[PDB]
Amino acid sequence: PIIYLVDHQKDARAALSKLLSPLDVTIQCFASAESFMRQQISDDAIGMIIEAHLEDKKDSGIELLETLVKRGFHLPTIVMASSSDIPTAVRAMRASAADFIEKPFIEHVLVHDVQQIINGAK
Amino acid sequence: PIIYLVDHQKDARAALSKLLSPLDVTIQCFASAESFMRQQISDDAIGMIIEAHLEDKKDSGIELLETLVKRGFHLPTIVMASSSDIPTAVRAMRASAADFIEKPFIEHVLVHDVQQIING
Amino acid sequence: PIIYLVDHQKDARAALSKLLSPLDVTIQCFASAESFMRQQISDDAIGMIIEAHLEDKKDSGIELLETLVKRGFHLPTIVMASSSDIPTAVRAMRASAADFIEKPFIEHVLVHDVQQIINGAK
Repeated sequence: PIIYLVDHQKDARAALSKLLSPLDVTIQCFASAESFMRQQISDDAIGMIIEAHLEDKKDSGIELLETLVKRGFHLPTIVMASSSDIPTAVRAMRASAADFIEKPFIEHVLVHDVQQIINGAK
Repeated sequence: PIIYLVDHQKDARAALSKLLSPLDVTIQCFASAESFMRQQISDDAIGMIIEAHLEDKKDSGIELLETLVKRGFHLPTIVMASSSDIPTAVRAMRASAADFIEKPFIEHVLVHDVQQIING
Repeated sequence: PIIYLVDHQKDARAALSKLLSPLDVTIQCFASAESFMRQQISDDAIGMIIEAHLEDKKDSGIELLETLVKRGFHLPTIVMASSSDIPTAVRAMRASAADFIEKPFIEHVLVHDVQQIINGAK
């Protein structure tokens, strides 16, 4: 079981990976939408975590989600942002995000959201 | 033509530079206000883009603009900020900024302001 | 006199120590709560400066303060945080923080806070 994390913040990829390692899943990370788009989506992928504003480009992470959904890829996605206004949250939900989490986040919220994806997958 | 970019975030400098590359302009970066004050403003320079809170010191980017204005240097300046309250935006405008852009930013908004400086 | 600084951001630690160095106090830094909890609190320590969201984990720095308070340790503490809400600020004040400073911060605000700790310690 693989969950792709797309976030341009090095510390975030590090911190998030550590927090979720003791969960039954592999966290494969990407520093940008461009980098992730070169990735052959694995059949073992069950979910995704995406920073809403990749590289400080407002809503670029959500656009990535919208693009993937448009291309038929339907993986439960958790959208996260350390900066967010109401329209961004709404756009995220309309883009089918399973949840939108503001950062700094509460670890149990994230852990719970991921476990749910893990369980719903099996 | 040159546009000075003063932002303490390395990755940010790179991204903004890359984004503005296709435009008829060269971006010269500086990681801090002091680093910039060690600079004799060139005659080929037509504008600036400054992070409002350099090194987490609130409004320091705007104070740089304010001081530059007092020093006679007048270049259309785009002030950008991720963290921002109303007083900061108002200060930037009072400091003569051509625009105040919140980050995360909308790509074409920055591109448009820069092009407007180029055309000017 | 020593003032402990706990902040996961390498750049912040350097910038804050530089800014405060001129004052009559020595700043000793820590990259994490875990690392600080290993430190034997010196008798010369007169205060602390703690990032509220250590390693992106919401309120983890405030949690640290709460733990110190429960251990009978009472050193005037300045909690600092970027991107925070009311509850976080309220939680830090309840944890007995001497002050709560939003970042980006106004330089003299932090300096005056520290100067105050120095004067009240002698």
